[PDB]
Amino acid sequence: SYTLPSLPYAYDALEPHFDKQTMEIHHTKAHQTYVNNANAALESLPEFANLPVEELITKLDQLPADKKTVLRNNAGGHANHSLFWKGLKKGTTLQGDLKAAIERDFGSVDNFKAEFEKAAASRFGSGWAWLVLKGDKLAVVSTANQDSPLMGEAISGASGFPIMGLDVWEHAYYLKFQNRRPDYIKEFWNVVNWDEAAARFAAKK
Amino acid sequence: SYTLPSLPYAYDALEPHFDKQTMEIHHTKAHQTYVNNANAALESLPEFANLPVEELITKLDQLPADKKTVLRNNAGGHANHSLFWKGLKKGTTLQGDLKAAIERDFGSVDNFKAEFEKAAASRFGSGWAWLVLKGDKLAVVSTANQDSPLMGEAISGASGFPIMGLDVWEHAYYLKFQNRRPDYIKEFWNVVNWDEAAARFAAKK
Ligand SMILES: [Mn+2]
Ligand SMILES: [Mn+2]
Repeated sequence: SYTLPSLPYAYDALEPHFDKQTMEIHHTKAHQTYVNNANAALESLPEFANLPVEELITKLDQLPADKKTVLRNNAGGHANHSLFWKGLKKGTTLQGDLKAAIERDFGSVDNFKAEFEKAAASRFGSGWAWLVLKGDKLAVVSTANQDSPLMGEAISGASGFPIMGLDVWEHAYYLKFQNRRPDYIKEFWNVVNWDEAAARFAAKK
Repeated sequence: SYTLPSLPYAYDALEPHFDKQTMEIHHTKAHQTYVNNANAALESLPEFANLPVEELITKLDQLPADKKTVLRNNAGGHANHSLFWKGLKKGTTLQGDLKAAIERDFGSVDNFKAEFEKAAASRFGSGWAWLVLKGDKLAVVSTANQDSPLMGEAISGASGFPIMGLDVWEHAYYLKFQNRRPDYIKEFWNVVNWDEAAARFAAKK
């Protein structure tokens, strides 16, 4: 069974960018629900229940028809939020190989940011914006609801290894930013954990 | 060009069921944006910019490929919310032909409510839950994002004439109910305008 991971920081560790109230509800209520639903759906599937969540979502097409959607949504929700919590932290600085790779594939850090912000703002409805590694090149993509690039293009309409991502579901920014998603996206740059991003870039797996 | 319709009541007229703050933001910010974006896209389509919004969304396939999506989302958003505001009011009572039709197609008012709540709660991500009239029969369906049954099955995955609907985007209930969509759905029964629903049922068009 999957366990709801604890946050690696206080619920107000991201202030004044991301509000403490949202962090708490988002983690203990929203993420918790995805974990519960995912575990309930895996109760009778011992074969898949043992796999890590990141791997399970790469094998959705191998699940019984009546289990595919529930797990896509909830196991997806669990995987995405787990990555999200670890991808946040104040005080980091983009540098090293990751920075070089970004300037290489986007021309500059500013171009990249503009491209990322555009993808995040243009995702209509619920979804996520991602910086993925497709082989040797970095790219910005977005997915709907709780889909992940790890699920493959046939399912999510996107592919690649997630380096970092931004949750654009309204529950992630409505309490503080209301309808102003652009303001939320701007604040994100202040809390994106570049150290974690660099680590994932180095691992590539 | 479309214009934000004025609400048929004060922003606090639905208290203590739907909060005043959300009503105000939902109307003056969210709905306003759909209206603004739909007008921006229609500036270049004189032959469509004159059609009533409910009619425009039935002709999405006749639009230029690069306009279909933007109008589907924004004209859809405008049509759905316009219907939503008129479908809310305290103090009404389900009765007459509509009530008979519901008991006829659902067995009872309670079965109908249970079915509606299930559709509204099971819509993953952003969307709407609807009570539609199709083939002389009433049915409960749901759509994603700002899609409407009026758009047709090929586009929205649903069809029929909307009698009443419930907005299940998180911006419609997060401030007061947070993650508890079920509680929000329950409060809805206290503010659904049965008079308007009956009127639409009688019109059938
Ligand atoms: Mn989330
Ligand atoms: Mn809405």
